[PDB]
Amino acid sequence: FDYKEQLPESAYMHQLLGLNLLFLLSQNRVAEFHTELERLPAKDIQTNVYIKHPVSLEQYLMEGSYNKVFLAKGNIPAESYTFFIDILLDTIRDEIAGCIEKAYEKILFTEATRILFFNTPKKMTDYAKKRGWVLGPNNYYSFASQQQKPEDTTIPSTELAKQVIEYARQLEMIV
Amino acid sequence: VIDAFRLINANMMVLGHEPRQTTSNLGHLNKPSIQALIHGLNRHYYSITINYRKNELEQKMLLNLHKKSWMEGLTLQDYVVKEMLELAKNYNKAVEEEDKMTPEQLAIKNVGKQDPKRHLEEHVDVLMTSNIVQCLAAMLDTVVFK
Repeated sequence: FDYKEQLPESAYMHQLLGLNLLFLLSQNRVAEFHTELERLPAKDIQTNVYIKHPVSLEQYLMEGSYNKVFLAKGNIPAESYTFFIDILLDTIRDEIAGCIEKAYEKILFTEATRILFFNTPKKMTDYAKKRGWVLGPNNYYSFASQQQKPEDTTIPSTELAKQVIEYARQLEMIV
Repeated sequence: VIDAFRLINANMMVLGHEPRQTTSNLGHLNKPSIQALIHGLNRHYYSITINYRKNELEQKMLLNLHKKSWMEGLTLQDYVVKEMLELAKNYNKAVEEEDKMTPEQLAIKNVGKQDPKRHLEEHVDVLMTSNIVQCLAAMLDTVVFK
């Protein structure tokens, strides 16, 4: 941030800004992650391979990191992101959880995300049956009705009648 | 239409018929003035002002028996409503569609010399009251009953 025009180019600075971009994915700051992609437009251009790995990961993330997570994990054995790739493994996305699974789907290993990776072994079971079922809130996935299945009713007409009182009275209130 | 009259004596004619100690009451008496037929036979008589006697509870009972009774005030059931309303709303709107052509004429007209343009067709208040009161039946639908 410091204007410091005299500040020299730093090899540590370029990679760490890229590490920060990966860190934003770890804390799930998606709006910030694009803000960081914006933060270094000249770095992003085409080079800055350290910066490139998180931007490629961002393309994978909107695509769904689960499909390309194996490619992302093996994309660089070491880019100075060795601790950061461990954080990337920590930030493996489990947002695919809102779907039928266990017996109804049985295996979600096809997507290749670490949480749903492995067809049925105890390592898969540990992620799959964590807190009973993955995250653990909601109905058990094995007997889950696809999802929460909340639905809706036309009983709201009485509630809509209450809404009607407020809007209609106002039109009269204006006179 | 009722009016009250008291005769004036011919002997009293030489004297002032009605000396006034109060100007405002004479002014109130002046407001009725005289009727042309009464004027023809006014001589030998003097009109006397008539006012309603004070009415309190008497006014109150008729007042209670006006909107509640003389006018429709069932109140328990005071509140057609959805049967012929659709016909009335369509008919008034149709009259407006023809009537609004006169305002369209005024805006297009240069009207350098002021001319009547049949504006103030209105009916907007009539449509507003009818649609809103019928829409207020929602209170009967879900609140007054269940």
